[PDB]
Amino acid sequence: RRFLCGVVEGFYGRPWVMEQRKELFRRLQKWELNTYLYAPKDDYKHRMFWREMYSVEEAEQLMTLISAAREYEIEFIYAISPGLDITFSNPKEVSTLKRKLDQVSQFGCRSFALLFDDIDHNMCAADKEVFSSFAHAQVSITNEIYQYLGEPETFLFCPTEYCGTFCYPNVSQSPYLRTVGEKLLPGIEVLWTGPKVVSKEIPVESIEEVSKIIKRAPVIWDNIHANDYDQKRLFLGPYKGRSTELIPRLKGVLTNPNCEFEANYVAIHTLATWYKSNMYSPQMALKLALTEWLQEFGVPHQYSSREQFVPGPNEKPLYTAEPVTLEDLQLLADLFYLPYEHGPKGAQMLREFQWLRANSSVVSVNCKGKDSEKIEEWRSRAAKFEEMCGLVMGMFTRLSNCANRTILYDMYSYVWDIKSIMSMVKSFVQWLGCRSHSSAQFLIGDQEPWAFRGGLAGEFQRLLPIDG
Repeated sequence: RRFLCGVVEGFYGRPWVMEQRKELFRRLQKWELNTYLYAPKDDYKHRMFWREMYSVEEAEQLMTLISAAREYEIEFIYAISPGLDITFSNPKEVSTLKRKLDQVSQFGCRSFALLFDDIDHNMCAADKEVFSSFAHAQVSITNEIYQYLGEPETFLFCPTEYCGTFCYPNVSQSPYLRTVGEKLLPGIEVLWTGPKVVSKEIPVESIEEVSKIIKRAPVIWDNIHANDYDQKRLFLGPYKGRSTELIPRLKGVLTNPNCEFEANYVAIHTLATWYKSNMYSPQMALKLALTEWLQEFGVPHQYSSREQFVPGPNEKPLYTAEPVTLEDLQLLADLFYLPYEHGPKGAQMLREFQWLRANSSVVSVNCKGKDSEKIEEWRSRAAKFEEMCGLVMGMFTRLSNCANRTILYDMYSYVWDIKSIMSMVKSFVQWLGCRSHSSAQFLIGDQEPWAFRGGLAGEFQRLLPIDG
């Protein structure tokens, strides 16, 4: 039995380059994965201008990538998304699609996919006179393409209603999915993403409900680590929340990685472990992933003596950089954990800070003669919070000195922002702790840099509704 496991390059943003993709292939082979799907959202010749043909230089790029994929025995799937403006009743459109796919095949590509995600539900007047339904036209054109291509072993189709939230009135009773299942040829595999676009968890019953319609096992398009619906968020947590009992009931798992190329080591490693387990413990998987990931940070750059000055007792020490530790990586993971939850350490820090803020007025000003136990407890908790903030700042400082700065420079902004905000919060906590003998306003320097926050974004965020 064959099974699909791999990655889908289908995020919005600056697309990855050839070197990154080759390194990705090497990692995929190391981790015993087998599938790469190429459907970048911002490739003009993929979605927006699919009708155009590739040039000689683009042809060389594609041929090099496909040959590299063949070297590492990783299946390469090329996708097309003509749903933006294709007319189904015009033979010229079908011929153009056939010619495009033939140009792709000429390079040596083997597997092809057609996507109709994120388009409208309407058709032109011409198609109304031919097809009874939108699904009818989609299925007819997909079947024609599949027959033309020679019935390859692998072929992927994404229904417009790729999630339950987009099915009306429900998954079981949707006429679109019923028509698809009735009229789609048996040789095509169907993509699905779960109850929601970003599914927090996937119960088996929903997958069975989908199977009862599509008459085949689906292929999971998991956006558990996608970050193109709010690009301020980075996700480094392990693959979590999907039950392994789905493995016999699925044709394959394909993961959407983070837009930043070097931030997807942990997610892909955890996915590989998750699949390999049952041909599972999210905490153990994360621990193993970080243990393996630490090896690629190497050592911090150090002065190389490979006649050198050596200081004495009265001379300033030479600058030295500490190595990056496992604890730093764990803390970094907890700071950027999951789309629907934080890590244990980040959540605990947030709760502790909220508690400290809540009871600041208990002992802040002129608290002599009050309960000493409250004063000591508040001071101790504040000190522990200070230690946590110092740990975060030290993590950033140590990561800054890594010799292999490629890892950091692809995620520099997020870590720098989180360490800056931790520093600001530490200053705020100190000012709260000094109220009884200092009446000065909370200030960093002589002013309030936090008032500006993130400019317009932050000022608009400040006005959004909250639970409290």
